[PDB]
Amino acid sequence: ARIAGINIPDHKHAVIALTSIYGVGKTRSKAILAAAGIAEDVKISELSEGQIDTLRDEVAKFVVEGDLRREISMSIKRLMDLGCYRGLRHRRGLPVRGQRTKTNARTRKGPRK
Amino acid sequence: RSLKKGPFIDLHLLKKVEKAVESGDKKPLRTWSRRSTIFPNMIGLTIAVHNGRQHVPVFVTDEMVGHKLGEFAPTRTYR
Amino acid sequence: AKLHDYYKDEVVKKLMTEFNYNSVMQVPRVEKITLNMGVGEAIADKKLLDNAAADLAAISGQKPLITKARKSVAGFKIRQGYPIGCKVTLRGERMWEFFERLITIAVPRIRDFRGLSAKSFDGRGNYSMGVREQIIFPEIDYDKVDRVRGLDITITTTAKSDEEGRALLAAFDFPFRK
RNA sequence: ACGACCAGGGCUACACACGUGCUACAAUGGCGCAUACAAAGAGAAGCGACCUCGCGAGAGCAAGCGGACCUCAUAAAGUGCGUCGUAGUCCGGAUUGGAGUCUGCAACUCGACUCCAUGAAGUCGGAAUCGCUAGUAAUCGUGGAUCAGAAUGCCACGGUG
RNA sequence: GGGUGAUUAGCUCAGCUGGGAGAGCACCUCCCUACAAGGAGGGGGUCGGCGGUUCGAUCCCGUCAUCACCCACCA
RNA sequence: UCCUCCUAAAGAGUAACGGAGGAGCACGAAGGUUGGCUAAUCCUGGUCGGACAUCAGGAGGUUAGUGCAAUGGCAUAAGCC
Repeated sequence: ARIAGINIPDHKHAVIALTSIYGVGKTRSKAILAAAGIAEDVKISELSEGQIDTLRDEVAKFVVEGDLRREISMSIKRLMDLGCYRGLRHRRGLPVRGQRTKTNARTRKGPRK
Repeated sequence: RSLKKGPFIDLHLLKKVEKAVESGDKKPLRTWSRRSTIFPNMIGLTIAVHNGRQHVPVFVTDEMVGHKLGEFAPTRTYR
Repeated sequence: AKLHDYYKDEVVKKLMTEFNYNSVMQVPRVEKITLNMGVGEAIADKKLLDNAAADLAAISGQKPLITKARKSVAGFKIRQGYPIGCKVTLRGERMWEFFERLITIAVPRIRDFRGLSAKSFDGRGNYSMGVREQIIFPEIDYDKVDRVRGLDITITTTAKSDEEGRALLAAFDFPFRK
């Protein structure tokens, strides 16, 4: 467990093994392999055969975790006190692309009793 | 989302933008349109927007260009 | 080992140019680094402390020993010197041994940061660096990440003011900025 | 005047649940590649071929057709190889950031289309409930209307059965 | 004036060698059909206030606030 | 019944239903010892996070502790190891 990053899956497909850890997109998770000659097939579970111990800096040399969060939060850097639409909708946990709040809202605040 | 290389401002506003630094003497531009955007060429001008109840002055700086008057006189409240 | 050798030649031995002394022996020195790792949700049994200290001793050069409590901690049944955590305090060569592993090889869990402040204060010049976890060192196989465990760091020095300790802050490669 | 001319709002605002439509939780599966067997209909500021460009949406050169002409448009399930094998999964993508496309006097709010990067739920379902008697129930494909620009709702026709 | 005992889910109340809270009945949402009823699913605690003993106190100790009850006791 | 201060007179006992509070059991350890060791409280600063909360540095000092209420020795520690 926790061999590709912060996420717990034991046995995972190699072309998406760097997903769900805040540092790699779906196509990048396959492109990062072919720049190093790494295999694009068969699921991985350990640090064998150079299949992922070769990818530690190639992920970290870009925006990752809080640095990625800060970059996708550039949208509101002029709205960190000014509430105009996106401002207030980020200063509290709120929708920014429309929400039909009278249904389909559990996911915004917490699960039903 | 495609707006580039020049501001989308009407000719009735261009008659004002040429003489906008007189806004220590001249009173705010009374506007009813809210779909309208703020641009760098407009900096120095004073503007007042109808909030659907009254006209209110809106404070403009070069930091907030590319936003709409409906973001300062808010559309369908909501919080 | 190179960073303690840099401390023996490149740090404060010319400080008389900037700070007033009656002897060149007054220039500031590092005394200790105390450290801390918190037992968290295991406090009511804490027989795992021997097994948690053994993995702090996997990046530290010291032999593990267990922190005794002070003034008790909450209502968790803590009495007198009850074993409650780990410090495994660093002195001498062991201080810079650790600061040649910290953010040199132990890296895969660091947070977004680029430089800690130099103009920070306490009244003596005793600096701190926020890390929250033991941030993991890479092995040939791991199979080592489940919870990683905590880390806290504040140095102790012979300095008498925050700007005198700012000259002793030169003793490390950790990102600090003026 | 509550008019309707004009610049503009709201009718896609949620203190909470259900109905409708729908997809996954799959292995009697899904994806890519190949390939068998279609009906029906719409189509002159339309459908737009070949060909070019644009990761693509779309744009350009430009044939024919006004009806059995030429175009939308090689129908998809089905079959065959590979591959997954309880893994909160190649699955599934709410949330969401950027960059392009398109209509329009104007699209952020309350539009569509495309390409990236980021990513939660879903491992099975309570008291209960519904539809068909045969090419029917099952279940995947394909059109039509409205219309500057945009339907998953409405109507309509095939495949296996 | 003197005294006994309590204060925890809306209400009834559990939980004292001193170990970070639980049931019944309501209620709330849903199912059945429209409420009564029947069924199913779900919920959150100023566990009186301030001091003292203690590692830890609603829980042991003091003292005030409150309630219900007892009582105003010889000639 | 035992046990403690003040009142209680610079020898000494000491009244009051005077001012005020406890014990009625524990501890193989806190017992024996050679050696080694040295707070409280207030303040500054905290972390993924707090109903409670880390280890340092600054002030300070027979102000912590001693199985238990109460007082006083106490580092030669009689305090803990």
